[PDB]
Amino acid sequence: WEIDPKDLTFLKELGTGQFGVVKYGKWRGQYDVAIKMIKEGSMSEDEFIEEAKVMMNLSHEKLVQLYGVCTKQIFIITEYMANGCLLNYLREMRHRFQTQQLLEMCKDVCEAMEYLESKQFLHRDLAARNCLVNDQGVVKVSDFGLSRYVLDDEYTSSVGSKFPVRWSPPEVLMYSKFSSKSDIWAFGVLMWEIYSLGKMPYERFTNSETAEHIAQGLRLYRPHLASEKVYTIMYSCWHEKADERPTFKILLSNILDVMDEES
Ligand SMILES: O=C(Nc1cccc([C@@H]2CN(c3ncnc4[nH]ccc34)CCN2CCO)c1)Nc1c(F)cccc1N1CCCC1
Repeated sequence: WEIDPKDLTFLKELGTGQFGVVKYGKWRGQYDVAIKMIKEGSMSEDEFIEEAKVMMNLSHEKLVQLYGVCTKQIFIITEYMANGCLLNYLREMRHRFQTQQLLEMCKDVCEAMEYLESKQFLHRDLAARNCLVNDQGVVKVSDFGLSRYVLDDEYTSSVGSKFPVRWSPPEVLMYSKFSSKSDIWAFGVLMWEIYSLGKMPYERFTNSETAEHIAQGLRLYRPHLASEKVYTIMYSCWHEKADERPTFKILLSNILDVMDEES
């Protein structure tokens, strides 16, 4: 798990956020890595460190690979994803995506989430902004579980000003009821983000208005590029009743069937 920071060569900035700075680098002169440099005071680092052991055993081809941690200082060393943030990827209209490509990004994500669900592991913050894209156009799930160590309460509480209201089911917004089925809800919103080419969910609403809308039964409506069958899959994620929402196993079966049918 422990990486010697001396084996790292820093090369380029990839991205900055509230919790850290990610740089493109090499490990022992040769191997491409992303180095996540945690900002001092953003993170419950000693809690994270014990968690990093269960995370070092999470391994799936659609899950951004954790390589290790540098904890004698603090850095997280992960798989480098050359096409970067999925949300930015979706907004680049130059890709001129076929709907078959969009459905494949949904499947990549669903495969990752099916694996996490198999391990009773919650993402807790599934959204396009937390997916990455590799050099072969493969989507992988990133930053799964890490919100649990974020010290800023504007990010972590449901009433917080940086909480992911637009990816949260009513039982989360009302009661803080987090479950496999809040990830299923989030996944539905993600499929919407993909098929909308990276529009903000509830584009015309505030987070306050989104929460009021969701509570009354308002839903995201069908993106132009989504077929009726694709829309049926994303909408199935948004049942008012958590126990009426599919598993990730059932969602992956649904996506595969539409891939075969071509909806
Ligand atoms: O701060 C992060 N991650 C982070 C920070 C900065 C940048 C990036 C990615 C980095 N980018 C990458 N480009 C290419 N290969 C890559 N591999 C890994 C990241 C990456 C290029 C795109 N960037 C997006 C910005 O444009 C991510 N995680 C995090 C944490 F350390 C501590 C606590 C919580 C969190 N989670 C909680 C929920 C969300 C964050």
